[PDB]
Amino acid sequence: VDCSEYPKPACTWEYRPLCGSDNKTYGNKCNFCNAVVESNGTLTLSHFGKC
Amino acid sequence: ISGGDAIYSSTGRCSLGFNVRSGSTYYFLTAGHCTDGATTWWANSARTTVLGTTSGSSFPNNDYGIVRYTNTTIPKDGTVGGQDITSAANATVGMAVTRRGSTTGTHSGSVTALNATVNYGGGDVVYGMIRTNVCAEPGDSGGPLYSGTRAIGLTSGGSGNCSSGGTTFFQPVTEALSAYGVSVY
Repeated sequence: VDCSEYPKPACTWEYRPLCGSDNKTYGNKCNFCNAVVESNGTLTLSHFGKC
Repeated sequence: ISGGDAIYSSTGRCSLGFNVRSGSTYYFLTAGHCTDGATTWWANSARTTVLGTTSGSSFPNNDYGIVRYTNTTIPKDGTVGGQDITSAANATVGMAVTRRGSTTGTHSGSVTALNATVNYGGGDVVYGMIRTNVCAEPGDSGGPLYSGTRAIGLTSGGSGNCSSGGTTFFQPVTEALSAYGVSVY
């Protein structure tokens, strides 16, 4: 997963979870990448799938 | 199974929009971004209960897809959860609407604008969208937006979340019904 094209003003809402370094499951890549941006690059990917 | 229930493809999970039909052929509508590249649909995570196969997909530009039921026994309720749906209608600004999705359940709000353009990036732009102040989250895609017994749209995407509030865009269901020559029941 690469969050360079982010942030994006909108995300589709399909569910394909990712597990962030904050132990939160992010519903999809768009959701995850926007949070990475919002965290000013501090959030990272822990693993694919639910946390 | 009815509008708002979970549906699983080989890729992930979305929500069933509305059960529709043409003659004696049953299908269900959902988001085009969910039907894109998906073939078979199942009713459960275990992929043991088959629903049917994708018959059409339109995304980006629009955001709707249709799946033909191949499961002959599963009940196909013309409702959204327990809510009966008896017709389809056009959204209007100020209209009170309700959405149901497989992740967040049922949430209400109002239509705030029409004919909105949503850019999901990478060339994925959808046009003619209904904008609302209703929240939605991953897994809710394709779920129904209704108003009383009237079918209004299919969940496409947006921003925010249900805890802090959000903005969700929906594809007008009338457009999908017309493209496929199907009707709600």
